[PDB]
Amino acid sequence: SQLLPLELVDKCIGSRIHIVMKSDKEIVGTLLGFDDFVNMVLEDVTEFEIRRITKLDQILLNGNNITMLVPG
Amino acid sequence: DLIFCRKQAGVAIGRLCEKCDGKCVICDSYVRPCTLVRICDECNYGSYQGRCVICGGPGVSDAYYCKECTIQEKDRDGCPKIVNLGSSK
Amino acid sequence: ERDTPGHGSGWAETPRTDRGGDSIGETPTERNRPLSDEELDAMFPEGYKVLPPPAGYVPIRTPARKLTATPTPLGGMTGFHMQKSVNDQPSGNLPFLKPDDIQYFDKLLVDVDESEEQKERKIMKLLLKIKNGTPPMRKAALRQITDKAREFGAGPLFNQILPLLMSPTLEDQERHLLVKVIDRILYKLDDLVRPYVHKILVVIEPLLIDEDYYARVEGREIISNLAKAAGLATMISTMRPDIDNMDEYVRNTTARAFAVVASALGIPSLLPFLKAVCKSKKSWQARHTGIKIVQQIAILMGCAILPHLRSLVEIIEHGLVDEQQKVRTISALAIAALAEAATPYGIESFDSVLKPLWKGIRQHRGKGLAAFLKAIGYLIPLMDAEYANYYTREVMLILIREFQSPDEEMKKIVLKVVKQCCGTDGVEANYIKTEILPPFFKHFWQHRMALDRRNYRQLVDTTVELANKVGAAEIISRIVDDLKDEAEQYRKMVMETIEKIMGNLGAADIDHKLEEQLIDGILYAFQEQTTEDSVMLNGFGTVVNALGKRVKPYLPQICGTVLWRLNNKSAKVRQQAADLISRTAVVMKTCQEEKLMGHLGVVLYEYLGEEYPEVLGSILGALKAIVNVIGMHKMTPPIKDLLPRLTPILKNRHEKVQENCIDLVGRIADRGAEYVSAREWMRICFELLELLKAHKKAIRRATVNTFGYIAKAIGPHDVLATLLNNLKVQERQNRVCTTVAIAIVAETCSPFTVLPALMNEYRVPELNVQNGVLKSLSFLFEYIGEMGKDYIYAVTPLLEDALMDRDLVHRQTASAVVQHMSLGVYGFGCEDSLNHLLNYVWPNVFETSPHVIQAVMGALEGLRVAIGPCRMLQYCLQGLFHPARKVRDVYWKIYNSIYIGSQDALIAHYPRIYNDDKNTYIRYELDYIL
Amino acid sequence: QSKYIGTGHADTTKWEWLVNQHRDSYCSYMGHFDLLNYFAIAENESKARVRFNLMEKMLQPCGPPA
Amino acid sequence: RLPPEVNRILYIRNLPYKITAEEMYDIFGKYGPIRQIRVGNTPETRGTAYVVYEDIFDAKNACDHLSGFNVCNRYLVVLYYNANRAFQKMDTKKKEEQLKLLKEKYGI
Amino acid sequence: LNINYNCEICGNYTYRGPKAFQRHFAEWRHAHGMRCLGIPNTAHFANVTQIEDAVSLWAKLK
Amino acid sequence: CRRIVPGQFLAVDPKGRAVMISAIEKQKLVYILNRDAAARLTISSPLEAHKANTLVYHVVGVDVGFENPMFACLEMDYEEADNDPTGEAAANTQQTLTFYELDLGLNHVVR
RNA sequence: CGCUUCUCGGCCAGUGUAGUAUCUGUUCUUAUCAGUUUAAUAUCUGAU
Repeated sequence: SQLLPLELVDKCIGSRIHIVMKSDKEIVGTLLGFDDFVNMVLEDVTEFEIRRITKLDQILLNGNNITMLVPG
Repeated sequence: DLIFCRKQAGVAIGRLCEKCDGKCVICDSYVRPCTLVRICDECNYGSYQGRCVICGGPGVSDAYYCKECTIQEKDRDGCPKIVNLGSSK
Repeated sequence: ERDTPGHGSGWAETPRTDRGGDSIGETPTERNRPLSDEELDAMFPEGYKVLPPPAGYVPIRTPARKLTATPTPLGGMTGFHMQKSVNDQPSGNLPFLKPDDIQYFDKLLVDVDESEEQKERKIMKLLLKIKNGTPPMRKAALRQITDKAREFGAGPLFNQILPLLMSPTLEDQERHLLVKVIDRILYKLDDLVRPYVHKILVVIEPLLIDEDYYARVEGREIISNLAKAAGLATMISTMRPDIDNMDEYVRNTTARAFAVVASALGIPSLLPFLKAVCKSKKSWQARHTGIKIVQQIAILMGCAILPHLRSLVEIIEHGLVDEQQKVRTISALAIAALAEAATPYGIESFDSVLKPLWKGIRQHRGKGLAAFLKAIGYLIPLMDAEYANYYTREVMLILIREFQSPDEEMKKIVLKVVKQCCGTDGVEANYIKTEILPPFFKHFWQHRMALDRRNYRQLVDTTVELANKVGAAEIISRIVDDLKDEAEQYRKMVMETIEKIMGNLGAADIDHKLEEQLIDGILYAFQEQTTEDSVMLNGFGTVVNALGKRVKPYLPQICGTVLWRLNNKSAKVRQQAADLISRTAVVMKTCQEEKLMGHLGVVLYEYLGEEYPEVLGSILGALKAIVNVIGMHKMTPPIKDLLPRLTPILKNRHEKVQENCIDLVGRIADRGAEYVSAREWMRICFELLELLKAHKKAIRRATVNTFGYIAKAIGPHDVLATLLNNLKVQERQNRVCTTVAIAIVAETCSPFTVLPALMNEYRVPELNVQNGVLKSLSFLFEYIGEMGKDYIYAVTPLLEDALMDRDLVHRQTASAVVQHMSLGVYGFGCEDSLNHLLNYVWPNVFETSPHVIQAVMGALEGLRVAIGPCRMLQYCLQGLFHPARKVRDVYWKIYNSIYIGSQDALIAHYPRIYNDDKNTYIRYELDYIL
Repeated sequence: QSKYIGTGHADTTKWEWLVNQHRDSYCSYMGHFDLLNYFAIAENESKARVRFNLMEKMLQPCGPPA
Repeated sequence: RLPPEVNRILYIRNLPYKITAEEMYDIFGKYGPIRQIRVGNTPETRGTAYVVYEDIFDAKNACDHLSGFNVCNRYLVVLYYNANRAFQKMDTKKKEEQLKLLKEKYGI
Repeated sequence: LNINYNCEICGNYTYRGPKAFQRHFAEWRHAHGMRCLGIPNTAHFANVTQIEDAVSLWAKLK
Repeated sequence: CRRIVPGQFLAVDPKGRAVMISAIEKQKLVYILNRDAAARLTISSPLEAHKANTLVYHVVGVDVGFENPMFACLEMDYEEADNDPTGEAAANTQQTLTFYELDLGLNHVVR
């Protein structure tokens, strides 16, 4: 019955996601994929300080500084 | 409700859809195709160009007759273009 | 009563004149219209008293209105008080009574016997068992009424239906059924229906003019069945007065009626009537109708109008010049429809029509104008491109000036025209390129259009034909840029258009740069699909298979998307991309991009664990087509891996799976089939066996053919031994497919092996498997043909046993065996036995049981060709004149079937027959001796 | 069946059945060249006068109905 | 603001076989003037009655409130009567006199 | 049954039932009136009542 | 050899356009001919002359240069001859010459 | 997720259209003649 978090990340693949660093930074783009360490592949990602950059292509975002993941 | 038109047998090659595709028309059967289908453009015309000789879809192939109906010589009667109870065309 | 009827019409409109005039001078000064006791004895049926309660009672009633306002404003309110019952009201039915329907079935709120007619009405509520209830009830009740046709007679029936086929709240399912009753009883009653005929159409004709496609076709069916069923002069004498009936609706429909009755009884029967109508000088409204009639005749009878064409037209010309407009309008319209059934024929019959038409074209404003086009356009194909040449050159102008109208009736018309005008052999290329195109693409290609249905199609067509002439790159060049316009239906349109064009014209014309714009396009479209639709997909496939090795630089971008899409985007879109591979297999091959074949092979291979059916299906499909390009022994998931990997899927229940799977398994177990160790197969067998629960034909189809393929791989005995065990519980002919295995199997090694197993297995006491083996022989001989010249003997005694009764079914199926044998052997000389069997067949001749009989007819027909007539006829002599009816019925039906074929042979075999007083029955010729 | 001539039914009269097979005898005799020549030889005429005669006897044979 | 099917007629049921035109006329009398009434007096139609008013909206108010209304120990089935159907037991004839009459007096 | 009816071709005869009429049609005397009238027997003429109409029907036959 | 199926008598036009074929009785069909695109002979679809209970003695192509073509069916009806209990219609029938007329434009064939 | 213990396993009540078959229950072997009907019955139709 338990909902595993990695399963929650898995289903948001190909969706839009907000990724919230432990700092005051945020990235929103399409979630292409992730690994066990929760490193993350984003596509066409907006970078924010809470608009820094419009990324075009694929970003590997180091799971190290990730704090929160938000589908949508 | 469903029976032959049996109008005269022209030179127009028969046309069958996906569904009907294997069937020797009168013997209902897949067996031993040999010889070829003819119907009247009266039966076969226009929207019926390449239309199914049964169901009303587009023809992807050409019905072959069985041999069974062959030696019983039925293939030579009026054109087997089935008319349903409603206006065939 | 007919004369009476029309009298009642002239009445009706005289009345509407009185009232309408009364508010014409009243305006110089409906359902609520007050009523008379004769009028009031006109509605409610028989069997009710009118009342009086009191002249004081009916005085308060008389006081009611005046005191409805008066006592509407006065004192009242109502007060309940806080404080051995009985009387359970009896409602409902086995199929049950809706609340509303009480009004019809009310008399099933009474419970009695001993009333006689009323016992027939009260027994005809069998309907309700038609209208509502369970399916089986509907069935059985339905026949029970059919055989009760003659008996109750129409009158009571239609008296008791037409209310329901009129029901304000009648269900669509209920509609269609109650139609079924009207047909079915109309297979019977013939002379009977006469007084009812109009009293039928009035319900039906609305149905004939029906939005639903299947509705209409039913309607037509029964209006023939009636009209032919009744008499011609019945139909006519019936249906005049609806011609001038005020409502345009009833005319309109009334026409389509006459269309049908005319398809029934032929035009020329009916002509002098029509031709009368269009010369009716009383009023036009008729003529508007009569002409319409011509039309719907045109549409229905269609290609067959041809012979009386000239007459029909000879009606309709006298319209075009008329003073009233519509009559012009509709008229011409008909000419159109005619020609459209005329196609390239009867040109000069239309002949005397033109010269007005052309002139008429000039002077017009409005719907009529474009109508005349609708005609001319459908003419031009019928002319001589010298005469047609001239006349064409005149039209293409007005056509030009008229692209632009807001009218949609218009744009349809002028459109279809261009198809024809510039749809011509005798028209010059550049000219189109200049004058027409730029308008064309301008005003037409717009978002108004494609949202609508017809216009969508008609458009596509037209543009296509402008391609077939001016070339390809011209068109496609101008509409490429719109794949990237947003809204779908539009895109869909450009897409399919192109698809056709590079269908017909061929890719070969297209330049380069434009082409980049294609593939960039055809992806950009393909990447965004609202639904999954065949359109973009096919349209693509054709694109590629046309471009051939011009395509090659573009793959990486394709297959790149193919994968990317393939994954994510969540599964709905997956199957699409899958198919996309399905169709482009061939292109990935011959160009020899093998890294691609590594990619596909293996990565598809992974998905085969995908749980959604509608993906996995398309997945396999892709696999199949992948196999048809790269051979077995080069398969990158080398079969050993694969084929088992499939094997467990076969449970999958869901459809598309079972299809593509068994398909796949088939290809591979046909072609490679060595790659996989036997054991695996026999697992496959024991898994196949219950694929024979398939609701669908195609599955079982390829299923069987596979069963064979493996049966080759292994060898027979087992696989039939195994089939012998299978299909025990198949319902009503479901198992047969197993038998079909026994057959195909029995070919694919020498059946000459297998029989003894089979034959012996008819010993088993279990009845239905017995008959099973009989059919096995049936399909068996059907599939072997010549070879039967041997094992015939083997079966013959068995056919003797089975053919002798246990039950019908034995005789039926067995007899079928006789058939296919009897053809197959033909003329190798094994008759003797077949004669012998003929005996044990013969008595079966007599029965009502439809399957047994049409079986036997099967038998004796074939047997004729095997034995020859002369022997047959020697069974059929005595029968002809046998006193009884029963026998003569049949022996005649046989002797016919003998007779039609081989009539040429007989002569020899009529026996000598002694000549009587008035006549000579001895044919003296044959005895002339040199 | 009906529009295919020579069709019978159980009401078929003696006379009609026999006249049928007469006629068909004939269109055979016109047919099979030899058989014809046979007749010609026996009863000495032309081929023609044969065929002609036959095509007289076509409607008649047996004589009037009953 | 009305459904087209309903008509100045109502089929009316669940009646006793004793029951009175006096009761009837009174009760129904609320909504508006009675065109007239019929009562099934016959072996089958004993138990039911038809009611017709000088206006529909009369009847509308009727089927509105009288819906399932009570009499004695019974709830009256209250329905808008169908039409067309079996009437043609009569014929439409008897224009001639009348329409000559409007033809005459008013001259119109 | 016991309902008044009449066949015109047979002696303007009276029949008391509608089921009776089909039996009368498949009958000796009814076929004698037809065939001796020149209107040949069996199943095309079944619905006959008056002598006149089946004469034009038989002209349609031959 | 049938009574009703063509191939017995055979006739054909001067201009070769169309060819008529006939049994002895009841059936007369017609095949139209035109040379193909390359002037190689393409055969039309058939037609029908059907007329009931009619004996065709002999048929012959007719001459009309570039017209709707004609044919001569020598005929006789026997239908009179059956329904004459007497044996008068046996005599006193005369064989009926009829010219049928192909008509291209309309494409049927009319007595 | 790793380790230990125990259990098991593998290898060397669908649906729709048309149609027939087969049990049981209920009614009649019962007066004459005239028609319909049947191969002949039967059956159906009237009155004493």
